[PDB]
Amino acid sequence: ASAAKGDHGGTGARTWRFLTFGLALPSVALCTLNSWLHSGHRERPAFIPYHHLRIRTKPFSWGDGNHTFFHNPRVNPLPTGYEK
Amino acid sequence: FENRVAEKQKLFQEDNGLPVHLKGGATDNILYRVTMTLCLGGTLYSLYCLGWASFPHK
Amino acid sequence: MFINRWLFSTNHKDIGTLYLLFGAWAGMVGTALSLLIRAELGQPGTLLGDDQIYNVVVTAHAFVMIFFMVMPIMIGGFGNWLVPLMIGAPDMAFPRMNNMSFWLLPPSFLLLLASSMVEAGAGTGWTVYPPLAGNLAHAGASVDLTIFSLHLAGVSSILGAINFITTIINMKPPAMSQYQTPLFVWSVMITAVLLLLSLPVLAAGITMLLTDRNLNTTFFDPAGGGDPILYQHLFWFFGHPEVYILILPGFGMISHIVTYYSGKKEPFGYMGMVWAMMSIGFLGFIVWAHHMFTVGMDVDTRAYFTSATMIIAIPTGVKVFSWLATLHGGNIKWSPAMMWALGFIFLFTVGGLTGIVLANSSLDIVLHDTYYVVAHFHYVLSMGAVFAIMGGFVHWFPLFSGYTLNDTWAKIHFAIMFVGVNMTFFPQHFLGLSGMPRRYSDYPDAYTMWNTISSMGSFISLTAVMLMVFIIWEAFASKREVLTVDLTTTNLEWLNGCPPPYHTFEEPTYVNLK
Amino acid sequence: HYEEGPGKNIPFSVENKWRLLAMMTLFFGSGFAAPFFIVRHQLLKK
Amino acid sequence: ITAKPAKTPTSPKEQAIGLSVTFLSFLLPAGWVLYHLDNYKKS
Amino acid sequence: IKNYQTAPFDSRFPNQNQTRNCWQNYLDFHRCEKAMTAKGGDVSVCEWYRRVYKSLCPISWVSTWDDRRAEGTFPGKI
Amino acid sequence: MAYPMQLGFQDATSPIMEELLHFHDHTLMIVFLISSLVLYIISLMLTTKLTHTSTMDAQEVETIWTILPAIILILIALPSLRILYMMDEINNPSLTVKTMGHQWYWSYEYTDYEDLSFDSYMIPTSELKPGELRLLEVDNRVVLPMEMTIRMLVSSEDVLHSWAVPSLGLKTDAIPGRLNQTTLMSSRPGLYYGQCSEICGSNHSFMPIVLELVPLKYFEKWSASML
Amino acid sequence: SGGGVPTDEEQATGLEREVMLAARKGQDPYNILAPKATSGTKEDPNLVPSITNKRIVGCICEEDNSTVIWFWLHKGEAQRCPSCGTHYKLVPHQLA
Amino acid sequence: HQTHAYHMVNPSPWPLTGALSALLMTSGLTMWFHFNSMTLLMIGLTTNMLTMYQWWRDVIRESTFQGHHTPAVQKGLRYGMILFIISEVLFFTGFFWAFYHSSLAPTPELGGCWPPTGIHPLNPLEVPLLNTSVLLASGVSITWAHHSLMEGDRKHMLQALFITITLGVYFTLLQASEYYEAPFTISDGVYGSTFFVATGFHGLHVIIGSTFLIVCFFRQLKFHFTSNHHFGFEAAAWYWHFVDVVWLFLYVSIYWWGS
Ligand SMILES: CCCCCCCCCCCCCCCCCC(=O)OCC(COC(=O)CCCCCCCCCCCCCCCCC)OC(=O)CCCCCCCCCCCCCCCCC
Ligand code: HEA
Ligand code: HEA
Ligand SMILES: CCCCC/C=C\C/C=C\C/C=C\C/C=C\CCCC(=O)O[C@H](COC(=O)CCCCCCCCCCCCCCCCC)COP(=O)(O)OCCN
Ligand SMILES: CCCCC/C=C\C/C=C\C/C=C\C/C=C\CCCC(=O)O[C@H](COC(=O)CCCCCCCCCCCCCCCCC)COP(=O)(O)OCCN
Ligand SMILES: CCCCCC/C=C\CCCCCCCCCC(=O)O[C@H](COC(=O)CCCCCCCCCCCCCCC)COP(=O)(O)OC[C@@H](O)CO
Ligand SMILES: CCCCCC/C=C\CCCCCCCCCC(=O)O[C@H](COC(=O)CCCCCCCCCCCCCCC)COP(=O)(O)OC[C@@H](O)CO
Ligand SMILES: CCCCCC/C=C\CCCCCCCCCC(=O)O[C@H](COC(=O)CCCCCCCCCCCCCCC)COP(=O)(O)OC[C@@H](O)CO
Ligand SMILES: CCCCCCCCCCO[C@@H]1O[C@H](CO)[C@@H](O[C@H]2O[C@H](CO)[C@@H](O)[C@H](O)[C@H]2O)[C@H](O)[C@H]1O
Ligand SMILES: CCCCCCCCCCO[C@@H]1O[C@H](CO)[C@@H](O[C@H]2O[C@H](CO)[C@@H](O)[C@H](O)[C@H]2O)[C@H](O)[C@H]1O
Ligand SMILES: C[C@H](CCC(=O)O)[C@H]1CC[C@H]2[C@@H]3[C@H](O)C[C@@H]4C[C@H](O)CC[C@]4(C)[C@H]3C[C@H](O)[C@]12C
Ligand SMILES: C[C@H](CCC(=O)O)[C@H]1CC[C@H]2[C@@H]3[C@H](O)C[C@@H]4C[C@H](O)CC[C@]4(C)[C@H]3C[C@H](O)[C@]12C
Ligand SMILES: C[C@H](CCC(=O)O)[C@H]1CC[C@H]2[C@@H]3[C@H](O)C[C@@H]4C[C@H](O)CC[C@]4(C)[C@H]3C[C@H](O)[C@]12C
Ligand SMILES: C[C@H](CCC(=O)O)[C@H]1CC[C@H]2[C@@H]3[C@H](O)C[C@@H]4C[C@H](O)CC[C@]4(C)[C@H]3C[C@H](O)[C@]12C
Ligand code: CUA
Ligand SMILES: [Cu+2]
Ligand SMILES: [Mg+2]
Ligand code: NA
Ligand SMILES: [O-]
Ligand SMILES: [O]
Ligand SMILES: [Zn+2]
Repeated sequence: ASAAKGDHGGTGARTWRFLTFGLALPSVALCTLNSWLHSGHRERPAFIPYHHLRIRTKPFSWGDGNHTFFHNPRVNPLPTGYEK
Repeated sequence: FENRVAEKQKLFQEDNGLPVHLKGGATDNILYRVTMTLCLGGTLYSLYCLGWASFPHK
Repeated sequence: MFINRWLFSTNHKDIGTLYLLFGAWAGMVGTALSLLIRAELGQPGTLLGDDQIYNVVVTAHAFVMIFFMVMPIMIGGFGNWLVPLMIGAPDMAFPRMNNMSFWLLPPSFLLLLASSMVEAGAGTGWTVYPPLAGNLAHAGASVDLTIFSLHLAGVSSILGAINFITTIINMKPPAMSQYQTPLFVWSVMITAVLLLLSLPVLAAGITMLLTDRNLNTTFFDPAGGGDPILYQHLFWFFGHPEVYILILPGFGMISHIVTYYSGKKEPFGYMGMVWAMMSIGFLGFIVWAHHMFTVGMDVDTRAYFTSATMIIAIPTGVKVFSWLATLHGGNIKWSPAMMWALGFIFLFTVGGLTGIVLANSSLDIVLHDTYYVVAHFHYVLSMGAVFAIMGGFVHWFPLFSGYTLNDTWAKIHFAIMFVGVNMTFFPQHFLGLSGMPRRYSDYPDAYTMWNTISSMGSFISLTAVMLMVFIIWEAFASKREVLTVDLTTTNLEWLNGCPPPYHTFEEPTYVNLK
Repeated sequence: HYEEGPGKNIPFSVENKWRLLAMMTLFFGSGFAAPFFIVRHQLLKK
Repeated sequence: ITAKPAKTPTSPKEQAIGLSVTFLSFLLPAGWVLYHLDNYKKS
Repeated sequence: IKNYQTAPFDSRFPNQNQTRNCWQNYLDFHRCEKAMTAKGGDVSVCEWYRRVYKSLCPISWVSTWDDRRAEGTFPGKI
Repeated sequence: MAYPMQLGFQDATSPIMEELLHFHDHTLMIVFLISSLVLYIISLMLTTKLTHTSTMDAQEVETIWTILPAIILILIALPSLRILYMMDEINNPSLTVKTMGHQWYWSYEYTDYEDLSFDSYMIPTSELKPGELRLLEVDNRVVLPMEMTIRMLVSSEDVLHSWAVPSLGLKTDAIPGRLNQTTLMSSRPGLYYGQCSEICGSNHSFMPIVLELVPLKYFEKWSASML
Repeated sequence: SGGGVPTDEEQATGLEREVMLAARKGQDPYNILAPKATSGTKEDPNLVPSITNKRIVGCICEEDNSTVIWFWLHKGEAQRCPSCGTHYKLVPHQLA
Repeated sequence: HQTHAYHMVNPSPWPLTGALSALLMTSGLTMWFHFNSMTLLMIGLTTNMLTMYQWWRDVIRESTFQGHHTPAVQKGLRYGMILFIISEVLFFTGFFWAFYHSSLAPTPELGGCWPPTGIHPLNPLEVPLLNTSVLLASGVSITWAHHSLMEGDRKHMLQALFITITLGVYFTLLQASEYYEAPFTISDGVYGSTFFVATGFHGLHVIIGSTFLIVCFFRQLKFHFTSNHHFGFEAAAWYWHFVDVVWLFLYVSIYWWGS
């Protein structure tokens, strides 16, 4: 395609700055609006002790060896189910 | 800020027979001797650790 | 001076020299591991103990011979020494990065040696297949040390590959086209391209193996929905290109040696030889699953990989016939190097023909994971790669050293090695059809005779390795300085004398555009 | 400037052939011996 | 290829010495380890 | 509809990998046995699936899939 | 089994292994043709004082030695692929047996009617009875009916193994979490030996396979005797 | 538009500057370009600049030849390619 | 004296200290993973950074200050960098292969479905879509940065480059955030494995690219770049587009399709 816009008169610095401020950052703004407006603590999923999840063939070499590195207690159960 | 690039050209083109990694003065020499010391020290330490792991412990 | 010259090098000849010294030493380590293999199998019963310590030795044998002997000598050694001298370049594009390629290898070797010291070592095979290579069947640091050794060597060869490609493309005389570079340079540029595309897939694979062993990933663990077969794809996607990598620089050296000792000004069918090497490079990326004909793939896949594997014979064949056509009408000098090159031409052909037998998925059922496969690959490696290395080494030793070898001694060495490698590997075809498996410390009584002859062959090869160390000593001890070299009008690398000065082509060559 | 010519472009001296024999011996010898010592070491733990 | 005569020629006797030392540097250590294999296993 | 010797050729599973053939017939059984209890009916309509799964599936797999159904950790949709 | 000083394949026990023998003969004939032609042409090039060191023109003979090889590869590919698709053919088997690799022994499951299963371990050398073969004998053989199409399914419960019987032209890898099928058809009764064909740890060399092929009647009573 | 970004003209130094200046005067002291051939006869030889007494010449005798003929050209009388006989004469020096 | 345009590099100790720092990092991970200890890893990481710092320092000394980067040298660096990017493409390909292998043929042990039973995938129209717009936007702003430099415009170059870096940092914080909020882990079987290793390598690449643009920023402040000679910035720009394109393939393959 050709997008739908218009230009191609000259691809110089003014044109790319126009796209930065006129299209690129406004897209970031919309997607930031849509995002922080659809998420507010998602109802935490029920713990079934499935064997193909919470895999522990070897303790992690940090902490108590049983916690992943970005462990979030609100949403990540240990193999024995959720903590506090 | 100001364009001091010409000052540095003069300094780094001085014909003093120093290699490029030493040509910016006393600091270059400090940073070099620290790098080379941590490397040689860390290597002796790793060979010692390797020696320690080659034997079992009960 | 020593430190500045030898630890801090930015000189392609000195780095080349470091590679040859490292390769030679690694070669001693690999020879000793190969005698331990044949000591164990030289009579019925158990010499060392279980298949674990045996397969530690068998695994180390392959890693040392492939990554620490053949690749450093052929690419790092001959490649750094000769490529700039053949294209009139003052050094490599990235001479400081080129030094790091070299210095990554001794650490890489230290880690692999450390892997056999700690625990029970890595008795995995050089394929390092899970789950045997996983954190239950190989608990502890041995396999992890092996993965890290392979990382450092892969980085070494990737950096080397970027250097060689950039040098051969960017640093020729302006008037010189790619179609005016000698075949050794073509051979190294195509090897470098295969390394660049193949090694990062290995790196991905063995990284996924590291995470399965240490971060509780299940890429290869069916418990987590993984598949051990995925590891085989990634490994062989690298693994088959790796064997073409191991032979291409040898094809290049053979083209040079056969041309020189025929007194020809150039090899027969130059553009056909470039065509064949590019075709071998390309076809070698689309055949990997011929290493996987017993894992349970669809018959239509098995038919594709059989057919595609076989087409490689056509371009390889063009190279063999072109070498013979270069001999045609030659003023043949029966030099030590020429003997190495002719042995290569015949023995690589036999190993390639047994490769074509194995290309057949139907037949590979019965020959897979037997000594038939071991015989195939020792024909193309012990008597292909290694023959090219010996031929190149005695040819160009005077260029590197300034000194000559004793030709009579060099011929005695070739004769001993020729008997030894054939007595070692020829009988192994029989062991394989008769169904003796790979990676066995001991065998049923029926297999005794061929294992005894094979093992005896390996002791003759040892005598040759020992005689070579003496032959090198004799040359440096006698100090016969080179005076005069033939055919310098078509062999630029000789044109700055023996040895060439530290800086060659400070003033570039002159070549007219016409 | 670095030294040029036969016996000068190598990190080892070739000035004396018996000192050279001694170096080459330790060099190639240490390499060939290593696997035998590694195997001995594995037998003396297990 | 042509060359000057040896600057420091190597006599037959000197080659015999050098070939002997070369061989013994390969065989003696291996032989020691291999000879004492059973003393190691009995452990 | 019997005289069962062993699981016949199934054109859905024509290749050397037969993992999915064991798996499909095991779901297919326990799905049928469930629907024939939930609609009060004849459980022996499901009998063929049981014969084929018992023929093809390793014991240890069947053991494990059964314990997991009991335990409520069985990942297949029944 | 293999016998002393054997050069070629174990005698065929199935139609497939027979068909492989004939294909190998075909292929090896060509391998001898090519390896001998190259050896002759080498000695040809090296046995004359006559010289011709000036340029030689390539694109005429370059044609010959591209096209001939191509025809030769079709002469190998055709038979190769016929056999390949014949080894996968729609079978209609009478029996399904499962083998499961383990460190370091095979277990076997006959579960068509009853839950028959047993472990199969190598006889140690010290426990061999006179005339029994070192490293090849198992305590519990795999009894199977002769002259019947059997479905063998191969998996493992730990690391990779490979289930091989050369005489019957069989090798199928044992992969945990996977069920690999092969088909087994003995033309004759007897004992037929195989060995673990994938590196699997300490005792990879010491976990062999023995088939006992007997008539259906004897197979039936053995099965019953084994529950 | 502001400025503030130096040019090569202003800020290029060492060999980069040398190559750049020399280029504007249509000259090639650092052999970046393929020299153009003469008739290569005794009276119109190929002129081969060198900063010393000798320089390696590569002669591509016929276009699309894959093999370059290599030889040392010395200060003195014109020399010929051993293969096609075209003439080359070493002219001097200066360059830098 | 030389009459070629190529750079004969001063003997340098950095190749050796890089090689040795590689030994210390790989030994160090072994000591961490097995003998619960980080000392060796800490030293190797330190010697690695000191080496990268002094090596690339000298390259700037050689180029900006000593004028060794003739057009010939510059052609070589272009090739070197394209070749390095190509090698990184093949690295990521292993991770795409692993993902497609697992997802197109879900094993019984997962429940014979993708996503696996028990896995609650992220919504691709939430933060994944915002991540996509942040990186695509940063490709527009770095293009503006490039054209500003070529036209000699110092202020707009720095402004565009600053926006580019801010968007790189934003993407990193959003992804850290997603990592923490996520209801699956790296240990949640092959779904977790493919997810965190593919995206985690990419994330590491975003950080390397951001660092490179920041180095470019400080160099621009100090007037290193001419309107015609700025290969450091070209390489940073090519690397950044690579990081962008790899995210698109991750977004389409893992976030959208494999959910
Ligand atoms: C040339 C190589 C290097 C030279 C250096 C010396 C060493 C190299 C050896 C080199 C001497 C070659 C001798 C040929 C082997 C003859 C066996 C055979 O008929 O093979 C038949 C089959 C199957 O056998 C059968 O099913 C039926 C056999 C019938 C057996 C019944 C009686 C047994 C007779 C006793 C034999 C005792 C064993 C003696 C066998 C010798 C033991 C060492 O075996 C096989 O497939 C094995 C084939 C292996 C494939 C490798 C390719 C070889 C081609 C290149 C060689 C150059 C030839 C060029 C043209 C010819 C010119 C050479
Ligand atoms: C340098 C090393 C090298 C080279 C060059 C080759 C070359 C070839 N190899 Fe080999 N191979 C290995 C090293 C090598 N190999 C290794 C190490 C393994 C084992 C991996 C492991 O450890 O498991 C192996 C394994 C291996 C297998 C797997 C077997 C198994 O594990 O069951 C197969 C199957 O196709 C194979 C095929 C081939 C083919 C078709 C060629 C072709 O390239 C050969 C082509 C050459 C010729 C054909 C001769 C010259 C041609 C002519 C004279 C023309 C006329 C010929 C005809 C018309 C036929 N190889
Ligand atoms: C290039 C690679 C290479 C080379 C050269 C060799 C050489 C030898 N190999 Fe090896 N081998 C492998 C790669 C190699 N091998 C691989 C990949 C496997 C499979 C591993 C596995 O199953 O996991 C294997 C497997 C293997 C087995 C099977 C193990 C088993 O299944 O149990 C055996 C048994 O005999 C064996 C023996 C030998 C012998 C006797 C030599 C002898 O020929 C050795 C003689 C010595 C030399 C050829 C070295 C001489 C050259 C130098 C010393 C360089 C000097 C250079 C200068 C001075 C510049 N090898
Ligand atoms: C499921 C669907 C499946 C469908 C599959 C079908 C097809 C796939 C899609 C595409 C591929 C199709 C064919 C490719 C084949 C060949 C194309 C040949 C084009 C070409 O080669 O043309 C060249 C390059 O064109 C160029 O980049 C382009 C130059 C463009 C100039 C004119 C553009 C005017 C358009 C409007 C301008 C829009 C403004 C853009 C800026 C805003 C952004 C939104 C010409 O270069 P040149 O003369 O040096 O110009 C220099 C002047 N500055
Ligand atoms: C913003 C994103 C970027 C983060 C960067 C900052 C810090 C993290 C540290 C390391 C990341 C670097 C490299 C990537 C390697 C592995 C993938 C890790 C990706 C990751 O960070 O994934 C996390 C896992 O980290 C874990 O456990 C593992 C923790 C890390 C352990 C270190 C791993 C080191 C080994 C890697 C091998 C290196 C070999 C490379 C080869 C080089 C080329 C040859 C996910 O968190 P979780 O709690 O499981 O699930 C979230 C739960 N809500
Ligand atoms: C824990 C797991 C193990 C990790 C092992 C890590 C290995 C080594 C760590 C130490 C490496 C860091 C030190 C910096 C390396 C600098 C490379 C470089 O920047 O080399 C440059 C050229 O390559 C170019 O352009 C483009 C090439 C850029 C190469 C990038 C260098 C980093 C190496 C990483 C390689 C990863 C490969 C990815 C696939 C696995 C410069 O060439 P020089 O010869 O220097 O001089 C040339 C002069 O003319 C310049 O004035
Ligand atoms: C790249 C540009 C050119 C286009 C490439 C096209 C070729 C291949 C990719 C597309 C192929 C997908 C086709 C899928 C259709 C079938 C789905 C499937 O399921 O295939 C699966 C494999 O797919 C998989 O991972 C496939 C994984 C990919 C492996 C191939 C690796 C190639 C990498 C090199 C490319 C480098 C270039 C970089 C591009 C930017 C598994 O096989 P099955 O046999 O089903 O397993 C179950 C059996 O029991 C059934 O008997
Ligand atoms: C926990 C966190 C761990 C993270 C560790 C890693 C961290 C940071 C690495 C960041 C990368 C920074 C690289 C900066 C290089 C600066 C030197 C430079 O840019 O040098 C330039 C040349 O480029 C050149 O060599 C080319 C230089 C190419 C370098 C690009 C390589 C990137 C390497 C990444 C490797 C890792 C890959 C991932 C593997 C896991 C100099 O030429 P010009 O600019 O034209 O200037 C000259 C003008 O002034 C003349 O008037
Ligand atoms: C190719 C490049 C490869 C780069 C590899 C980078 C090396 C990996 C970085 C590891 O970073 C460390 O991880 C530790 C994890 O062990 C953290 O502390 C840990 O240690 C404490 C106890 O051990 C725990 O309580 C903490 O929660 C836990 O985060 C520690 O802060 C952090 O700096
Ligand atoms: C594959 C590589 C192997 C190649 C074959 C090596 C051939 C052997 C030659 C060197 O071996 C020596 O042999 C002696 C045995 O004759 C050993 O001495 C041992 O044997 C003697 C008694 O027989 C004692 O006197 C010694 O003290 C005792 O240590 C000695 O240690 C060993 O070095
Ligand atoms: C030039 C040489 C490098 C030697 C080498 O690479 O092997 C120098 C550079 C810095 C030196 C080191 C540091 O300057 C000082 C350290 C303290 C003592 O002076 C000796 C050890 C010590 C650790 C030094 C050893 C050696 O003399 C080094 C490493
Ligand atoms: C082996 C590989 C799958 C890797 C994996 O399972 O992860 C698959 C993916 C795509 C496959 C190919 C494509 O499906 C296209 C071809 C289909 C033909 O039926 C077989 C050859 C054929 C060329 C295939 C061979 C092989 O099975 C490929 C290459
Ligand atoms: C045309 C091209 C290069 C010519 C040149 O510019 O020198 C040549 C080089 C090698 C040639 C090929 C090789 O000689 C191999 C093949 C030989 C057959 O006779 C024709 C097809 C064949 C595949 C050739 C086609 C074509 O003539 C090639 C590809
Ligand atoms: C200091 C410099 C002016 C040129 C000069 O140094 O001589 C100006 C020009 C562009 C400026 C930057 C860019 O405008 C981007 C940023 C703009 C925001 O207002 C925050 C400061 C911000 C990060 C600026 C910092 C600083 O004032 C810069 C770098
Ligand atoms: Cu089981 Cu080998
Ligand atoms: Cu292959
Ligand atoms: Mg196998
Ligand atoms: Na034995
Ligand atoms: O291969
Ligand atoms: O191969
Ligand atoms: Zn000429």
